Amino acid sequence: GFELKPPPYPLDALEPHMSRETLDYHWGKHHKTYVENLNKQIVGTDLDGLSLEEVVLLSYNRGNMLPAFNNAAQAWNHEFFWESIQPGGGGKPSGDLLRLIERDFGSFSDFVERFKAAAASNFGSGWTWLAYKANRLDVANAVNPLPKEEDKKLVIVKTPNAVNPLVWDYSPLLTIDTWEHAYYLDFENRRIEYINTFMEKLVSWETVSTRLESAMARAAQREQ
Amino acid sequence: SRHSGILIPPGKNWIYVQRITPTKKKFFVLVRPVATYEIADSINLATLFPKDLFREKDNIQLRVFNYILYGNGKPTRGISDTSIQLVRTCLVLNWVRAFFVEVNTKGLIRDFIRIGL
Amino acid sequence: MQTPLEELYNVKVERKVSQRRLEELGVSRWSVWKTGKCKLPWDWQVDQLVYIEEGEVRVVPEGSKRFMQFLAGDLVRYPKWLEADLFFNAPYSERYCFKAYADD
Amino acid sequence: DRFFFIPEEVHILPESSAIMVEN
Amino acid sequence: RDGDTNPDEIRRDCGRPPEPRKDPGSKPEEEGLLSDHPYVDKLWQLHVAEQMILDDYEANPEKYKGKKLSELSDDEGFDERKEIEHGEAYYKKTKLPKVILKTSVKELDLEAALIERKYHNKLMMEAKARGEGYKIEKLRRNIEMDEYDSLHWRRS
Amino acid sequence: PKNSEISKQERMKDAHNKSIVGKGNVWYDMSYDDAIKQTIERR
Ligand SMILES: [Fe+3]
Repeated sequence: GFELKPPPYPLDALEPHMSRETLDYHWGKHHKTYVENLNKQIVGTDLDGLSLEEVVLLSYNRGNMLPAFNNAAQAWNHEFFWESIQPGGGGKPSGDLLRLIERDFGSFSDFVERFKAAAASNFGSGWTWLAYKANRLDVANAVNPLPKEEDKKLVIVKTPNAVNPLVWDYSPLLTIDTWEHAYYLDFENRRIEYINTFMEKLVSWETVSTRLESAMARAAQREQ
Repeated sequence: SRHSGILIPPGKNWIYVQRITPTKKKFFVLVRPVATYEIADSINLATLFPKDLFREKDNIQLRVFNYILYGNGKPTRGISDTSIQLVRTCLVLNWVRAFFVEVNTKGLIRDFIRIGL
Repeated sequence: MQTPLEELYNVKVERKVSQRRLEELGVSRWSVWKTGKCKLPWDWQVDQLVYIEEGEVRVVPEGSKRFMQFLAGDLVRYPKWLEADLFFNAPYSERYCFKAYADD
Repeated sequence: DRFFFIPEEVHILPESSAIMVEN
Repeated sequence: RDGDTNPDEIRRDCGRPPEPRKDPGSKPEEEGLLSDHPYVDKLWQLHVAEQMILDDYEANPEKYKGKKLSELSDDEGFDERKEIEHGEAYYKKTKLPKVILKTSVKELDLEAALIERKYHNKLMMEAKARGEGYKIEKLRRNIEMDEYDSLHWRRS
Repeated sequence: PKNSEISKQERMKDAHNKSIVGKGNVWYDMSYDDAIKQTIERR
């Protein structure tokens, strides 16, 4: 039985980027409903006890999604989204995160413009993700005997509805909720303004860097 | 003991002891190393194929079959100036046509065996 | 027939593509696929952008008695579900970008 | 993964043969 | 019309559905990736042609006197439009099929192959002088096939 | 059926195999990739 945890920041701390009304409705009316529906579904099933990542990967079922996939995936993506935003967010990252962003995108401006374009071009409800390419396919002859250390890079991907990169065995690092419920009470249809405000005020580079290091650790532990 | 033949494993060859009684009241002992011949469980078929970096899944598959030409206890006969083969390792094609492949260059001729599905 | 194969099979051709579009697509940061005189039977179960800088490729769709002539300097987007036959009569090298749904 | 081979020169001769070696 | 020789072109000129076929029943992402580059067969043929030319040169060196190897000429009649001719041959009282793979010398890197062979022969002589044997793991053409297969597997 | 096409092919291969190996018993079978693997470690 999963539970809904509060965001790690006060509901009034995200102004003027995200109004308190939007925050409380998004959290306690969308995420709360998704979590409670998932808990209702998973009563008495095999799903009990497994962690949320295992829940999402089990409910994906290699494409023919089980009925519980929607609620679990939405809950996981909402949990991810809250952890990626802080009042002191925005600016630029540093260190290995910045060297990887430079290697995979040339310059920071190139990366942020590509991310803004992807977030704006996501048609309909969905998410835009930045993830670490540490995927392994469920087929033989999928192993590269001569890795070049570049195949495990950072890529920008867009997903509709509740799809998240972990279904492809990717490691999510940063997300922006392009679902209209995330910003309609604040920005209405002005999605470009919402994306710019998110990127320049809410991006917590510390959490992104920690997730990048966690993905590196997972890749290393999969190496041996 | 009264057993006709007792085999003693080595403590470099297996020691086989057999008792022969020319008469009822006399007997002796014979000691003979036998073969101690171990076959390579694998043959370096990298005089077979170059061991490419990538190999796809194939319906066909090859297996190294260990054979023994002579049965357990069956005698072996060898004619003069001709040896005896005792293993004759074989490869089994399990999953097929076959035709020659001849590459030529300015009259230089060489044929190949092509076994495909 | 009257209709050329490109219109029938929905193949985008951007011959003599300018530098602006090339740098917008990020072609310079794509991988290089090489081939000589060969013949690749392929079915495009996914979209794929292809830029040809050296070499020539003649594309023959499954069953067609005609071909689409692509030279160097052309940007070609092979559509999903296309069942064509790639032909090369010379050393060839191209830059690619496999595209999923939406994206670009 | 182990086989043995005892060397024994076995001869088969007719009853009408002459044997130059004693038992 | 008379120019309509492909049913797919016809059904795409109008709005008609494609010709159906039996469902294979095998999912497309569960199948294994493909890493056999179609150009390797040409690479294999060029490799064996170069090896046989080198072996003939080592067997009979006096022919290649007064002419640069890179300036070799083909026989009068070598056609590039009949590079593959099907045939049949008898072998052990069996008429097994045979395919003749024609090959010129222009498309072969004779100098590199000769230098590589001399590297082996010199090192084989050194190994022979040391009372040892040297076995080559793979040649340059094998590395070329491996890298082309790496490209194809990357594609997959 | 003994006159079936498979039966004709089935007995033909046994004659082809018997002239190669004979009456001996299969010691054991090992995969081709195992032949690639073990002897490289040996050499
Ligand atoms: Fe949401």
